[PDB]
Amino acid sequence: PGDQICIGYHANNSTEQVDTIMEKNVTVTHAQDILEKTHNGKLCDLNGVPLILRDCSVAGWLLGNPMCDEFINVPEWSYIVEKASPANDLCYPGDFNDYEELKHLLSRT
Amino acid sequence: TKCQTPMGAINSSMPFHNIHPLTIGECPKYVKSNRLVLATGLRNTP
Amino acid sequence: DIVLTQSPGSLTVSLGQRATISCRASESVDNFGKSFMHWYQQKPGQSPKLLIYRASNREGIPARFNGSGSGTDFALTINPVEADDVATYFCQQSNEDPRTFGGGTKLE
Amino acid sequence: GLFGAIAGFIEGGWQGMVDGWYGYHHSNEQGSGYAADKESTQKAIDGVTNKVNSIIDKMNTQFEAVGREFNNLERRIENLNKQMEDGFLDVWTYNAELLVLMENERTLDFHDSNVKNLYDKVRLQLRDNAKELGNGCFEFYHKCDNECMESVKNGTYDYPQYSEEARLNREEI
Amino acid sequence: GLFGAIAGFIEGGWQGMVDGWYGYHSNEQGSGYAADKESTQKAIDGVTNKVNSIIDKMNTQFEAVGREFNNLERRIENLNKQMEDGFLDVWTYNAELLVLMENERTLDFHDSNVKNLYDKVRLQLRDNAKELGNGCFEFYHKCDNECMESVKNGTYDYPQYSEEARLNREEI
Amino acid sequence: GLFGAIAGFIEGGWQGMVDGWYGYHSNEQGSGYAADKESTQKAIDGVTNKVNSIIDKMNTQFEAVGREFNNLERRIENLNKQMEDGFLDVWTYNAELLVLMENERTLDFHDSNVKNLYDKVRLQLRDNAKELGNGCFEFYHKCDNECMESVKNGTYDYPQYSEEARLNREEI
Ligand SMILES: *[C@@H]1O[C@H](CO)[C@@H](O[C@@H]2O[C@H](CO)[C@@H](O[C@@H]3O[C@H](CO)[C@@H](O)[C@H](O)[C@@H]3O)[C@H](O)[C@H]2NC(C)=O)[C@H](O)[C@H]1NC(C)=O
Repeated sequence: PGDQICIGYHANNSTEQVDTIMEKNVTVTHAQDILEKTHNGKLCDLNGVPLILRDCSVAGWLLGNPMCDEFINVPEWSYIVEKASPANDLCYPGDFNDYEELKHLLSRT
Repeated sequence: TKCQTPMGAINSSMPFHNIHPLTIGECPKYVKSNRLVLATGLRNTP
Repeated sequence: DIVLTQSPGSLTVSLGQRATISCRASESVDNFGKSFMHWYQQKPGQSPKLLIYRASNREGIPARFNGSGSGTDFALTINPVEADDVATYFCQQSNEDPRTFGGGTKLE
Repeated sequence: GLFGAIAGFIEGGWQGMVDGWYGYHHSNEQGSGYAADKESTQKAIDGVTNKVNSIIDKMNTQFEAVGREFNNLERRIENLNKQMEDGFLDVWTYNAELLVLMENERTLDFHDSNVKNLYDKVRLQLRDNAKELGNGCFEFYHKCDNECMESVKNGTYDYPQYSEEARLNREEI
Repeated sequence: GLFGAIAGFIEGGWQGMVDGWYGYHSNEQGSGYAADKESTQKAIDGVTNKVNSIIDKMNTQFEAVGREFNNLERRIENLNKQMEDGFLDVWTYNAELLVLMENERTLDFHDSNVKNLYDKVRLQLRDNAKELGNGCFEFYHKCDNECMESVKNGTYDYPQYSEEARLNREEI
Repeated sequence: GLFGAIAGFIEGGWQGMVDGWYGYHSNEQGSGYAADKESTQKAIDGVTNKVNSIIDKMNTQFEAVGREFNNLERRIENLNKQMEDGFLDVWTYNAELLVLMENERTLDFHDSNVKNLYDKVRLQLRDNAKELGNGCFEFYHKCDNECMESVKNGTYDYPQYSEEARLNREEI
């Protein structure tokens, strides 16, 4: 019978859910995802600049394993990529002293 | 890419990622979550 | 198109001196903070050779080659000039397709 | 929620109001319609936006893992290094997860509070010139044309102007 | 507290209500306590999820490991110790603070549930009852046990009692 | 703010009240400001304990130690640096965030104390006064200085003024 005014709040067709301390899966009108979960599954160039060792190890590269001729004169790199257990390491068996300390120096280069 | 990981490169503006901890370049901060979503709107009614 | 114009066209320099070849880009070739210019050497009678990438860093290239410049103009400096430096030198930009080269500069 | 408005004494939101988060539905002789309270909506937008931006800001000095290599006789510092990296990764994951959970809860209650304040803003203006229906609606004891509706919405209700015609309508009731 | 109800406008709790946290009467048929099952269960669910969430967030906590070092490894020994104490101190802070913060919110949460319950009744009764101002509403009409039950389960028929209420207000 | 009082329905603070944070009159005997000592002291205690609790929770914070390493200890040097910066960054976050979070709660805490104070008076006065809607209640009866003092210390005798109030309401 009489004029009226109502206070109320927004609602929509959103299905986005959100979590809190007291409650889980709370459907909400608007939410922001802040976690990136996808990558291109590829090794790529970094800002127009990597040295990919393929089947060579850093030792093999620096000492000059004949099976590592690809890297006789390598250009500037952004980062370096090495396989877990490269085949072409020290072709003649032996040791590389303070090798890890040498890889570290590389990583600053 | 502007951000690289041993599993692949990242093209994102998210502040967080869960791809791999060891990255190089301008990267989101790595975290072990499967999900990080902030409520911005309000509780929706069914 | 980013028109690249090298100067001078031909340069004769005394042995053991300094060759100074210039490059000038119509628009800049210079974002991400780096210059995307490259210098190439074509010794007579054979394919071109890579000297400098992104305008300043040498590719097995002797230090006699000084890559310098930023933005719209650059310069390849050969000093000291040796005997086996007779060639035509090219600058080429990668900042923006279509990849464009300089006219080229012949050194005597 | 914490303040009793959203899903509280106002049982439900309006699909119909679309130009904002909080607002009014009026109903007079000239006709009915939804309208958003621009002021309280903008305040909330600013608050939530600053909140989101503050959360992302506080995280710029977060830990960044670095590749480091060790040999077979460096297993101890290898493990120390791993524990250190996982250590910080676990801390910062907790910090991000918890911060989001905590501020989400505050955000929902923030909206609840903005609504309850909006209702109170109208109520404190209308006083005895209208009846609290108890569902977010006030039934007027006088004639409220569109311009009158607009005065309630922008906080310029002239209570005494309608005071007499309201009082008379209350008393035949 | 934050919402003015618990130890506020309702000055004191009832030893007498024992089947819940929040609840309610006094008519001709007699008086008695009763818990609001709905608001109580909501609070129980909220607090229980809260407790379970706190314990959950702590599963990826630091775990100290025994490590041994010799007389010429004093530096990394100390580094290792600082690292362990470092994380132990961080996680102790995190547990202590989380408990302090959520305790405060929990007390105010109860305060809020109560204030909402009071408002739930108030918004139903309107002018059909008088706000005594202590958590009690004095009715302007007859409220039998079934009427009491309608207020408690949110099905109060305001207009049904509207007339007998209005008449009782006006001889006053 | 969260509770609608400070910069809300009470639009502005009083430069004039100086002996406290929250407080109150205008009658025939004259007008003046006065602080509610009780609610003010409660807030002072709350904020002071809060400040002291924040400073207390930080006593087990990380403390960096000078450590030296040689050219063939670059790895543990770097590990040590990352560890130190690591904790320094964590504790800086913890201090910054704690301050930001508790600041927000503090402002809303004051808002809540005010809204409670207003409600304390409102629930006493009931229909013996009119809610102006700006933090002020216009009385339906004569309130001398002693009456003003009863409202301020929570001893308002509602029924004593009930009749003269009711009569003044009804000629209106
Ligand atoms: C919010 O709701 C979602 C959707 O229900 C929840 O995720 C779902 O969780 C259930 C377990 O309760 C998952 O079921 C699982 O599926 C695997 C598939 O291999 C199977 O082994 C079993 O059937 C197992 O129970 C379901 O897959 C999953 N759905 C999605 C889309 O992830 C989630 O748990 C809820 N969040 C909270 C906080 O409760």
